[PDB]
Amino acid sequence: TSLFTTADHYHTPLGPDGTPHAFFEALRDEAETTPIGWSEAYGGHWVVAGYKEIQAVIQNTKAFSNKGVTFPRYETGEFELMMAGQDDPVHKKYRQLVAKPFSPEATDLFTEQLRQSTNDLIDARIELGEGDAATWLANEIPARLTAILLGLPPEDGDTYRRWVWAITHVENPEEGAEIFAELVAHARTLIAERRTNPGNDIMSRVIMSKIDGESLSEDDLIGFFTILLLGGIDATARFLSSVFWRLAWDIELRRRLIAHPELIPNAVDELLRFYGPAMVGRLVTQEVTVGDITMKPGQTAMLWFPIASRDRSAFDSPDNIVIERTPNRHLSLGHGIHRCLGAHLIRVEARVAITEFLKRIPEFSLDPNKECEWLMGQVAGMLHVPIIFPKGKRLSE
Ligand code: HEM
Repeated sequence: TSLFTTADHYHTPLGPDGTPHAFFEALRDEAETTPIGWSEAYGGHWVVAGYKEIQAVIQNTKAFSNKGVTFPRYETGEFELMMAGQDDPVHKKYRQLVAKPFSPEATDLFTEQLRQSTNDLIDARIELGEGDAATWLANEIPARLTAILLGLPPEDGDTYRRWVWAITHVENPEEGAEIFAELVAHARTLIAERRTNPGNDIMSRVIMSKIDGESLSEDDLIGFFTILLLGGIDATARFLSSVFWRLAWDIELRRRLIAHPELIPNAVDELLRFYGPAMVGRLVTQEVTVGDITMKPGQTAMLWFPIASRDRSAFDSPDNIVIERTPNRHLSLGHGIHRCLGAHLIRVEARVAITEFLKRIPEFSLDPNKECEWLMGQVAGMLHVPIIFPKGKRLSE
């Protein structure tokens, strides 16, 4: 039988370590024979697993549209996902609006603020000898930075996370769509505020932008607010969560990063290749053949980046975290026109989070009396990472 037949990104079998990795490795093995397979989940769709097959699809925008970027579609009411859910020429026009603020140069001005914030966060529990690395640190670092970027209150991470939960999971329609509406209500308030009292944040910038000389509609602005809050907060928190979990038990990886801080940027890349949370969809717009498979219009193809990132044709020793790996052309941040807008930013956030955490708490391990939990979906990673460590001292407060 085939692992593709029941492949489902929201229901990936977990191995004894609590991750979907044993399954990903088995699927990677089958993909060497069958790089694309049909899954009966979600009414029938294609699962693209080979690295070259994903390349092939992602590069063919004529036949594979981003109208199917999320599948099943994320709950955003009547709003489309800004940039992510569009094809050119529309997609390019909107992305040029936010390209500067997201340029490495524009985000790098937050680097030291990130370091300080990460250290202030660690201070909150270093004296306690225990904490859930995901909720205490991984969820907070990107949520607080994203907040500041969008001109939102850094302290309300919990309300933002609830909106994301609704958008990506919450199985009850009414629920998910009603909570997404709460995000919309808040966006509208924020937009009206910035309209009169502009700031230096990204929302203020797009609010004052124009396409074809005309100002953006409130719907377009809510669209930007949404995709940026989701991007900045979801995958980033699940990726950092998975990295803290890995460093909690992998004493070998951990000691090397402490001994060779200079290898951290490279390691972050390798860790992005191994724990990349994302899987993305494409809507088929015309008959197209990729490998042995011919897809039909209206069908959906899911790009299983985690499998391709383990393709022996593209990576030597794919199942090992080789921190000195270079070049590392993983597909965790996409490729082509939809590349992740937040690529440099997640790299800096991880670099900073890892560096300061290991500097502050070099010794720690998973809590033997509390459970870890892995969230599945289009953005997958550890949701809870209870750890313990010797009690330490705050830097401030
Ligand atoms: C671990 C962190 C992250 C991962 C693994 C990730 C992954 C991705 C992937 C796979 C794409 C391309 C989707 C496609 O091919 O259609 C993408 C798109 C996008 N990401 Fe990220 N992302 C992450 C963090 C971020 C951050 C920090 C932001 C917040 C600004 C962000 C903003 C976006 C945007 C706006 C797009 C749409 C790009 C376009 O369609 O042109 N991402 N991301």
